Amino acid sequence: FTTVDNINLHTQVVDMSMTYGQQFGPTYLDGADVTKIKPHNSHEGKTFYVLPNDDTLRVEAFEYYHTTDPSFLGRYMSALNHTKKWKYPQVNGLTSIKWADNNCYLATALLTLQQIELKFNPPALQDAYYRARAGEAANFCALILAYCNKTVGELGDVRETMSYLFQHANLDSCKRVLNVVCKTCGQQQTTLKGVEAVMYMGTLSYEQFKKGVQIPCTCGKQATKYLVQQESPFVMMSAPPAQYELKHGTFTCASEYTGNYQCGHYKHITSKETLYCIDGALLTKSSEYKGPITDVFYKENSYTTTIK
Ligand SMILES: Nc1ccc2cc3ccc(N)cc3nc2c1
Ligand SMILES: Nc1ccc2cc3ccc(N)cc3nc2c1
Ligand SMILES: Nc1ccc2cc3ccc(N)cc3nc2c1
Ligand SMILES: [Zn+2]
Repeated sequence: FTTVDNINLHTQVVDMSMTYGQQFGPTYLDGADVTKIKPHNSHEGKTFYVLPNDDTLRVEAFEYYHTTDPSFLGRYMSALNHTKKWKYPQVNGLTSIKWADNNCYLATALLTLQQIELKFNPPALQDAYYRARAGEAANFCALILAYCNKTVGELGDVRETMSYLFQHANLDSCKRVLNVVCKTCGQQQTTLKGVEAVMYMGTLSYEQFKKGVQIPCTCGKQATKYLVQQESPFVMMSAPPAQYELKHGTFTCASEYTGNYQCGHYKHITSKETLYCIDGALLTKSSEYKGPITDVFYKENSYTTTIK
C-alpha cells in the first residue's frame, strides 16, 4: 500500500507488474528514497510513503503532522534516512543519542523532553515521542528536524528547537503574570498565556526572577521585572551561555554549551541523587557543577508571589 502517515494505507499500488520507474510521485520504502527505481519482486505488500499530492492525502497528512507545507514530508524522509542510522542508548533510563552530525542539540532536546510535562498536538509527534521515550527515537528526531526546518548535520540551538516544538504542544492553560516597577513611571503589569508564559530569555535563575531582575524601562531608565504569578507544569529560563553553578535539587535539568559560534558543543545536565552530565552516549556524575549554561528547566505547578 501507499501512505503519508502509516496509519492510513491506500493500495493504489502496481503490486504485480509496474516497471515505469516509480511513477507514483516521489516514493520511499522504509525511508530510503526509491523514486527513481522499478519494483523488486519481494515488494508486493510492503508499505511505501509518497508525497501528499491529491486532495485526499493532503488532508490526512495535515491531520497527522499539523502542516500542509509540501516540502515537509520530503524533508522528513530525507532526515529519517540518516537518523535511522544513529544509535540511541538509554542513559540512566533516558533515551539519548550517540554523537553524529552535530546532533548534540537534538540529544539535549530529546533528553529534556523526557523530563518535562508536555502533550504534543500533532498525532505524529505523540506517536514518535512515545517510541523515542521507549528507546527507538529515529522518527522523533527526523520529525523534529522537519518541524524546525533544519537538515541533518546543520548546527542547532536548543532554545530555538524547544521553541518550535512548543508551538505544537498544548500549553494554553499556561499563564504568567509579571510586574515591572519603574521609579518614575510606576508599575506595569503583564499577563502572558501559552508558549511565552513558559519561556524567559535573559536570566537562568528562577529564584532571581521571583526576587526581581533589573531591566531597562521603556523610558530608558532603571526598572525591576518580577514574577507575580506562574501556572504551568514547568518553566524554561535561558540566557547567552555563561559560567553558572547548578546546585542539586534546585532545577530539573539544564543545557550547557561550550565552544563558540562556528564550533561548539551542547551537553545536558540533570539533578537527581547526584548531578548527571549526559553528553550523547557518555555519562558522568559529580556533586558540584559549574560550567557555561544556556538553558535551565524547572518543575512548576502554580506559584504566586508574596511581594506587597
Ligand atoms: N548554544 C548557544 C550558543 C551561543 C548563544 C548566544 C546567544 C546570544 C544571545 C541570545 N539571546 C541567545 C544566545 N544563545 C546562544 C546559544
Ligand atoms: N549551536 C549553536 C551555535 C552557536 C549559536 C549562536 C547563537 C547566537 C544567538 C542566538 N540567539 C542563538 C545562538 N545559538 C547558537 C547555537
Ligand atoms: N570546547 C569544545 C568545542 C567544540 C567541540 C565539538 C565537539 C563535537 C563532538 C563532541 N562529541 C564533542 C565536542 N566537544 C567540543 C568542545
Ligand atoms: Zn520609566
